[PDB]
Amino acid sequence: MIALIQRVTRASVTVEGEVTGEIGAGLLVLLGVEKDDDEQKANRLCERVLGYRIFSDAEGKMNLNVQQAGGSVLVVSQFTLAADTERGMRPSFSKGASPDRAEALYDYFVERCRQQEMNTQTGRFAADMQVSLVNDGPVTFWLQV
Amino acid sequence: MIALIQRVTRASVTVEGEVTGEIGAGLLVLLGVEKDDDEQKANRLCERVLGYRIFSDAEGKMNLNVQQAGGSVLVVSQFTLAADTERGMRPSFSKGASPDRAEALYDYFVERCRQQEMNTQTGRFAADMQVSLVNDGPVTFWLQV
Ligand SMILES: [Zn+2]
Ligand SMILES: [Zn+2]
Ligand SMILES: [Zn+2]
Ligand SMILES: [Zn+2]
Ligand SMILES: [Zn+2]
Ligand SMILES: [Zn+2]
Ligand SMILES: [Zn+2]
Ligand SMILES: [Zn+2]
Repeated sequence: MIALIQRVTRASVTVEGEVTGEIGAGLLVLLGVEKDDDEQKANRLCERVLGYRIFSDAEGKMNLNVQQAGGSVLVVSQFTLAADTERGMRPSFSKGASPDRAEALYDYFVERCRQQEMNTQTGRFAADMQVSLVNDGPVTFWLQV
Repeated sequence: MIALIQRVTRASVTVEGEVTGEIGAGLLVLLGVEKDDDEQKANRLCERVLGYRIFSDAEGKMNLNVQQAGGSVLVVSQFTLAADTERGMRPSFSKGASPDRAEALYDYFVERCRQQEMNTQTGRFAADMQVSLVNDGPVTFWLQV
C-alpha cells in the first residue's frame, strides 16, 4: 500500500462542485491500494503516516507528528500511485488493486485513522474529484508497505 | 532525479504570501535532486515530464502530454522526495544531493524545460513555500531517472 503524503495548511476535495471533505492544517494522504495489500499492511502504513515527524515544534524543528501538531488527515484514493512508471511516456496499471477489495482496504485505512482519534476527511473512493490544497513547505513523502 | 508530478487546473507558489510562480492548467512538478545526478539525468527527466501522457484527449481519455494539452509547468524544488522512508518516523536524506548541487541542477532542469518552449513557472530554491494547487482527478505520478 502506498501513501503519498503532503503536509498542508488546508485541503479540500470537491465532487461535482460540492465539498465532500475538507481540513485545515494536517496531511493530504493520497492512498494507493496494491494487489497484495491486506489489513495488516494498511495498519502499518496508517501507523507510519500518523507518526511521521514532519511538523514544526514550538521552535521550528520537524519533531512532531500530525497527531501532536493537532492536525487533521484528508484521505483520497489515488490509483496512479501504484502505476508502473519505470519506462516510456505511458504508465501501466497492473500492480493496482482489484475493484471491490480496493475500496474495502481504502475504507479500512480511513476507519483506522478515525480509530486513532484523528479528525479525518475523505473523498468518494473512485469519483472524479478536484483536490484543492496548500502544500506547506512544500513537504512531500512517499511511504509504502 | 525525481519528479513527483500532479495534474492541475491551476497552481501557484508563494513565499510569505508573495507569488513567485503561477500557472493555469498543466503540471505541478516537485523536483528531487539525488546525490549523483548530473545534466544528463536532468535532460532525461525533463523529457519524461514534458512527454508523460496523462492529460485527457477529445474523448476524455488519458492520452496527451502537457505540451499537446496546451498546459504549463510549475517547477518547485522538493528535497523530501529523495528521502529514504524505509523505517523509523524520521526521514533519512542520504540519497539526496547537497543544497548547492540540488540548486544547480534544479536551475538547470528549469532552464531545460524553458528551452522546450514550455511556459515554465517556478518556486524559489530553499525558500519556505506554500504551494497552492487543484489536483484534477486527482492524478499523481512518481517519475524517476
Ligand atoms: Zn461532473
Ligand atoms: Zn466504501
Ligand atoms: Zn469510526
Ligand atoms: Zn505580488
Ligand atoms: Zn553515489
Ligand atoms: Zn551555497
Ligand atoms: Zn539558483
Ligand atoms: Zn533560457
